[PDB]
Amino acid sequence: SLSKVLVLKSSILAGYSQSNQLSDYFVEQWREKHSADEITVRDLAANPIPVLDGELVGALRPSDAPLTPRQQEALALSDELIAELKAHDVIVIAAPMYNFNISTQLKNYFDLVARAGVTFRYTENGPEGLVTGKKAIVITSRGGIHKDGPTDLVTPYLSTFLGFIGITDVKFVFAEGIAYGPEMAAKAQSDAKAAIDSIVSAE
Amino acid sequence: SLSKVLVLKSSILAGYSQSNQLSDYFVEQWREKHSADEITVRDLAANPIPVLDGELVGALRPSDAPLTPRQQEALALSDELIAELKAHDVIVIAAPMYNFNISTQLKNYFDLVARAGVTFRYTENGPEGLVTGKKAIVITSRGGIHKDGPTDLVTPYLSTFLGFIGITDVKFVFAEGIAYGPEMAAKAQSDAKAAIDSIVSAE
Repeated sequence: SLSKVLVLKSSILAGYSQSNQLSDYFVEQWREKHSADEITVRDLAANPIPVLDGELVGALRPSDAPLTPRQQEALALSDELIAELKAHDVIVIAAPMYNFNISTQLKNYFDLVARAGVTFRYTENGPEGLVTGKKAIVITSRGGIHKDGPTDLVTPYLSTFLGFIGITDVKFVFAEGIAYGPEMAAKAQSDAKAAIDSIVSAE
Repeated sequence: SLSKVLVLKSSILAGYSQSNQLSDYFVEQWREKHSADEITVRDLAANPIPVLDGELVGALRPSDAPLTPRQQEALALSDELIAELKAHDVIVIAAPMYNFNISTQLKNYFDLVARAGVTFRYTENGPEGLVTGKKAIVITSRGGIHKDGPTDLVTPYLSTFLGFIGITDVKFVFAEGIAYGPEMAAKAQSDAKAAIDSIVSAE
């Protein structure tokens, strides 16, 4: 029952990142319960994905016409990212909330992963995700408290995007109130870790 | 009763942009009803705002320590953007939806505009927006149909962010179903223009 785990980091705070610390904790725990499982880590901040502009979007378009140097690189990077995703069973996504949105580092990743005929396709029954049979875990950190409130659009958003490409089995792990100080940050760390333990012990 | 109008473009489709076409229509109409009003246009795609990373975020932090060359530029750009925003009465925001989110070109803009002590401040009564007395209009284009549905997080998101910095008076103009073909795109153009007319004729 061994499997492959993919971990995506999108925080811009590096070593001070609350979500990266929780991600490391996740890896450590999974490694302990499953010493045979393969674990791949991609830090979207340390290894930044380019912004999707008017030129790169052309690489995502299935065409016959020649591609510019940037488009060729964007296409190669896109294929690499998608192949990586499809090659893993458990997808861990560290998604901090910045200005009520996900980090741009993660957004750039999504913009290169979503492409017709590869991660989703059109059918007479509507869109259909091609990245299937996956189990995702989102570790979303916030400075304030938004959980189950109208100011939390990151959660429903992540759920909508992941579902669109096929990833419908998504578990959320929250770490809020970080901005209130080290006391609250520690509490959030603890609560989030317990949530990770139950997930790691459940499978 | 003359005023200044700011128009922000964030589409990556350039001349093929549905939202930029509606924005131009808006400008043309406002110019007709108010020939004395000043109109400023900033294309966030043609003149791209940098991504907020671990280094630039330091420029948004009110500190005494020396700033790196990038931080100094980011800070100068941030001040310019904020001063521009505060200098106008009517803010028109072209916000296309890409992969269920706003365009990264617009996101980068927001990440440099939101900063404590400038566009918002902390008080014993909670956060408070500093960009006040403004009237905003959002022209959001979509390939599919999400209006009033659970797949539209861009609207509540834009409303949350703009409100956070003080802009609470926001009117929305939708243009959906673009992806269904030129027939629907034209219908959306027409419907959105009527909505713009009522706004321009109302004030």
